[PDB]
Amino acid sequence: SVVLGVLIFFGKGVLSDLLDNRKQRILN
Amino acid sequence: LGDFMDKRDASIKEQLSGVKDTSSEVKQLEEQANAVMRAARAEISAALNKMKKETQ
Repeated sequence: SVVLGVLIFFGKGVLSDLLDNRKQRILN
Repeated sequence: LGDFMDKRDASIKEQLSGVKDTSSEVKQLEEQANAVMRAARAEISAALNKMKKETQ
């Protein structure tokens, strides 16, 4: 429920953080 | 968008490829720089010496 609230928060954090590192690798 | 990403990945590959190809050109160019310098030094020492040798 809000399990999914806090979970979508931290999980899209890890997900878009990894993809942020991916595009950051494309830059760096 | 994945094909756009495919373009992006090939682009980063080609960018680092351009880095290293400029590096390969620089490696030969500095190899050439040292070749002209040191080979020039050797032939010059040899030339004034052989001048000195036969004239002596």
